[PDB]
Amino acid sequence: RSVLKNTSVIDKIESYVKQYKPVKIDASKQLQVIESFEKHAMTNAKETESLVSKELKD
Amino acid sequence: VRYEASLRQLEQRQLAKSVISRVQSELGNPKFQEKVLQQSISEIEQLLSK
Amino acid sequence: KAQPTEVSSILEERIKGVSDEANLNETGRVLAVGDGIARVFGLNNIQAEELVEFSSGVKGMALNLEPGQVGIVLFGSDRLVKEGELVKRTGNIVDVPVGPGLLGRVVDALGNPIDGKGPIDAAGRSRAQVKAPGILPRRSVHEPVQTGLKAVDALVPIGRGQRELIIGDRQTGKTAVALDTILNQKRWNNGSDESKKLYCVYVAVGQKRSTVAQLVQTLEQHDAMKYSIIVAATASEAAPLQYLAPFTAASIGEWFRDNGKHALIVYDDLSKQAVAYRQLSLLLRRPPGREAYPGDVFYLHSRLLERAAKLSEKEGSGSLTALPVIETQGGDVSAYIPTNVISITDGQIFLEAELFYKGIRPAINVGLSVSRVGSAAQVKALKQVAGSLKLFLAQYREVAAFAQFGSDLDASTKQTLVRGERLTQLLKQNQYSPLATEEQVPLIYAGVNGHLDGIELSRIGEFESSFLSYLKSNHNELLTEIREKGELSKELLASLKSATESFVAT
Ligand SMILES: Nc1ncnc2c1ncn2[C@@H]1O[C@H](COP(=O)(O)OP(=O)(O)OP(=O)(O)O)[C@@H](O)[C@H]1O
Repeated sequence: RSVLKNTSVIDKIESYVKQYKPVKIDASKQLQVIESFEKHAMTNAKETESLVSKELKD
Repeated sequence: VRYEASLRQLEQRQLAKSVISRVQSELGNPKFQEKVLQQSISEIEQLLSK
Repeated sequence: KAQPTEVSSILEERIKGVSDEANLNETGRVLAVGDGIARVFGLNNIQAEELVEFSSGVKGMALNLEPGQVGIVLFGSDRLVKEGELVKRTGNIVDVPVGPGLLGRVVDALGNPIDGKGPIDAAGRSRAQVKAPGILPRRSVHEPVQTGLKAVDALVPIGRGQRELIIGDRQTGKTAVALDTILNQKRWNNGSDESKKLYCVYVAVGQKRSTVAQLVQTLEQHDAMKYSIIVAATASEAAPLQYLAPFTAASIGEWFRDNGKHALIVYDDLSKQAVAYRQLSLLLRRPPGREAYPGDVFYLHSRLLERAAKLSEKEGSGSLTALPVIETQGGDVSAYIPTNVISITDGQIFLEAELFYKGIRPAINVGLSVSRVGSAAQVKALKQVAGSLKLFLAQYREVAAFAQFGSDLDASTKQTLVRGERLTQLLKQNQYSPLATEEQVPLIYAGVNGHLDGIELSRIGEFESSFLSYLKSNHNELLTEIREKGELSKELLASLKSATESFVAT
């Protein structure tokens, strides 16, 4: 900022950056749908895991 | 910052053509006469000093 | 505003102060100006190679003295120096401003900056004709100059204080090697240790104005201009400027050499410096030698390149490393000029035109490019995982003309042929992307140990960036190990082999 001797805008866009300093948040919104996908996955997984454990000893 | 450096260059070239204007201002004077006295006293100062 | 007029008025006080002590035990009339050189009567107390100033601003160097008159060569066009003018002598052997304040600036051969960024914050003046350091304050080279190219640090390594030659042909990619090396030194110029920083002085002689303009623009895009020094002697300006400018830049290099720091210099290109020297020796009736370079043109490149080596601990362990560039004529290595730069520098990087015609850029001919004291100063890691690579490319070059017959062969030549083609396509590199040694080790490591052999030949160019991003996202600790240690132990080697075979498997 001390580079520009005729400054006039650096405090303006400085305040513009500090305005948008709470920039924008992300989304860990998935707490309803992702549990459904891991539910189907763990269901099929435990079914297959117990099935092959039975079929090996059979 | 780039535009500031460009504006400094424009100020310097304006004062360069103003230096040309100062050359035109100086060369019409009887400083052409009065300045021979300046060289005279300056040679007095230089050559006496050794 | 008027602030430069303030500064210039202080300089007017200096000029007016200098006018109060101006008594020039020297002045003499210009008898005759001809052949672009001046003969001056008078000046009965001048020195050999003393700087003089004519009455039109064109400076000059007095290079010969005779009983009766003194012969002064010019430093510009002879359009300004008129017959019968006034020749004050400055008082100095030909000197230039040296010191750290030139970093960022673009000067011509006499320290006059032409960037338009004010006067040079000059930490001193130094002679252009400095005697080279003798054989006692020298140490053989033991530190790497990581150029960032793949093939250079694979095959032909550069030590701090090792004068290496970049020889090649016209428009065959000669300047790009030096430019990529300067941009690779950004790895340490941002850092903090002085003894790992490496200042770059690029000395453009004989080139166009606009080429040096684009090169300054390039070194300010990628931010090299906090450590660059451009000495420009562009081909519009007259011949003794080009005869002088690499020497003054070597004085700039010696300033960084004596003061402990390390600095790289690039002469580009000395085949135009010898053009300027044969112009200055064919306008003074000195008779030409072989191919009309005058008989001392070996001595010129000698006394230039010998001001660059590695100082030992007795002088402060500073250094200066030079890359002269030689433009040959059509793949020739046996004209009279390129058989004098080769007989000084410690090796060649022969950028052959035929390989660039096949697009393999940079086009290092491996079987010709060799370095003499490179091997004692490579990074330890590459020397561990490329001790086969020179011999393997020699092996592949053996079967280069044997496979052109199209004859069916055994298994071993097919294996080496596939691995050699993968290595030849592997060493390509785009412009302005030097790879640090921490990333040069795994790519060469994947090349050596046969892991590439299942890949088709066209995927290798994107295999490079894919395997690099695979190591940047996941095995970042291996890259930090190669960065810190600079050496592959057995555990590092096994982890690297696992991390290869992982990404090789898909
Ligand atoms: N790795 C690369 N990527 C892209 N282009 C390249 C690469 N290497 C070289 N070139 C091309 O080579 C051309 C000339 O580069 P360079 O100036 O090094 O050749 P040169 O022989 O040194 O030319 P001159 O001698 O006139 O300086 C450039 O146009 C550039 O596009």
